[PDB]
Amino acid sequence: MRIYLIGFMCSGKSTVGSLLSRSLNIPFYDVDEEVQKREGLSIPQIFEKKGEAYFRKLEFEVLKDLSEKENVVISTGGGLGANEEALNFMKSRGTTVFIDIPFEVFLERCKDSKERPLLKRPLDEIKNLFEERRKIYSKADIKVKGEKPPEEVVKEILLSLEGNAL
Repeated sequence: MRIYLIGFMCSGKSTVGSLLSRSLNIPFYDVDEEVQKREGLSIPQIFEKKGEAYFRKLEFEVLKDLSEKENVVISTGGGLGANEEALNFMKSRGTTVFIDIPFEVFLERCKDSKERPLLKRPLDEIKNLFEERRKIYSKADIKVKGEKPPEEVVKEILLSLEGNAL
């Protein structure tokens, strides 16, 4: 079984993913972390040395490679999860799970590429992107409330997975 976690960077994908993989006895992997370890460069460092196109294509490649495993929980980056092609690929391999957080939570927890708190960046700079990426995230097989503590979100996912895929 392949389980994909999608949503904004500050939605707890990585943490919930680990807890989830532990309760299902399957390995956990985070695309961005794998992309960096493979290139030996930080994400920022990546679109610098190499263009972003090279990064956007790299993370998709990494996603596919990770998806060779039949049992695994894979957390995705903000953009990758908002990539419909990558999202459709994910559905053809397993269950996609959108850990949804409201705009106010996003604003207080997330940061931009320069690690600056979004709560201090101009609003118009990120409101449209949040609204648009969320429209793609919503296309997920399963959607759970990510405002809750990580352990509670895991129970939500498990309960959803249980009544599922019969």
